[PDB]
Amino acid sequence: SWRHIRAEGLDSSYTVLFGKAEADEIFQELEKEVEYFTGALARVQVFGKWHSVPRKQATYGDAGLTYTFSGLTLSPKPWIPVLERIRDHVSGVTGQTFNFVLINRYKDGSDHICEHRDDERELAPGSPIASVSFGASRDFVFRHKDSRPSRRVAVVRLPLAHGSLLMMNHPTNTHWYHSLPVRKKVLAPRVNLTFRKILL
DNA sequence: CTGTATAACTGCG
DNA sequence: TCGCAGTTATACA
Repeated sequence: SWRHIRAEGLDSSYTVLFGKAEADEIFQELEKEVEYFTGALARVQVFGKWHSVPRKQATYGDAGLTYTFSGLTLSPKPWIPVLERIRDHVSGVTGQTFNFVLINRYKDGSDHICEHRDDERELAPGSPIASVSFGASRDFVFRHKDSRPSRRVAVVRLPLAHGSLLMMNHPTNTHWYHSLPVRKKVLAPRVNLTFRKILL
């Protein structure tokens, strides 16, 4: 059972992959195993200013690949068992293959990500992005680029739950921005995995 | 009267 | 507490 998220230029799908017990166990393993970037590899350039990201970021994937956004180039660490497990299961459910994962960890509600598109050149054309979430439920927001205005297109708000999958299909990242806004009342951490296909 | 894009912040309301 | 506007210790097209 998928919840289909559809608006003008919006093709996305939402389902729960794992029940609480399995998702807790996976979350616990991710906390133990995932190594996040620090220092120089945790700073981005936006509107002429360099900033430390208000979260932690990690990349894992096939060797030779890189991911660049906002003046920050992230190189992938080799795959680890917990990530291959999540990847293989997602690939089974969707029929899609992934060679890269960007991991975002929001320690609480003050950690967030500003709105953006996954529009980078090293992303394979038309390829989906698989967004898997563990830990605290957080509100995810889809916003149309012509509404931020020429178009009065309504915003799409959606909670991403523990053990859930959000499939972001083409042309979502062409027309729609997304963000995880600050939620002050959230005190627990959240780990999000966006599986991607990267051009060699 | 008129270039677009901008993964973050501040300065508001 | 939340959300919007503007923005540029800029970079193109």
